[PDB]
Amino acid sequence: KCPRCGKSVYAAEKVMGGGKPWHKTCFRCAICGKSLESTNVTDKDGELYCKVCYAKNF
Ligand SMILES: [Zn+2]
Ligand SMILES: [Zn+2]
Repeated sequence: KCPRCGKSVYAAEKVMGGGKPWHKTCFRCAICGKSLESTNVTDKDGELYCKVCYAKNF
């Protein structure tokens, strides 16, 4: 499930952040509001962050 929306996601939009399919829209980081193209995923405490914003913040 997409823990941001609370909505179950499956193979169609299944982009696995934290071992679970998120919405590709929410396969993002909420810092910038940027959706990530399938990859570019970095998990931090259950929250998804862009590899770009990761390099900026961390
Ligand atoms: Zn979502
Ligand atoms: Zn971001």
